[PDB]
Amino acid sequence: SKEEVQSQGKNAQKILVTPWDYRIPKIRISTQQAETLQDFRVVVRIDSWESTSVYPNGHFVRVLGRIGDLE
RNA sequence: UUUUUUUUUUUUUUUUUUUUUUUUUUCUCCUCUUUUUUUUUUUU
Repeated sequence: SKEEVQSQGKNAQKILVTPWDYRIPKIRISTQQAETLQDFRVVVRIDSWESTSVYPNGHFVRVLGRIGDLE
């Protein structure tokens, strides 16, 4: 959310993402558009689970629809 | 009744070349609660 992105900096490489089913952990990915996609569902993938992190790594894949409209 | 003389616009042209997007950082990060997980069946 915004008030916790304006504090990430404004060129915040690393970011944390919240999945949609409770069965999945959170994923560590690096992007540079977080401050203009805060009203959209997105898609990510997974490349490697690393042990010096508590989370698994990923990378953005493609955009999805908008949170609020049926589509 | 007032003669004679005091030069002028720098000279030159017939020289070789075998490279190549960019370029250089920012850390670890507590996801709250009825559950085992339901399940045949038929009309698309």
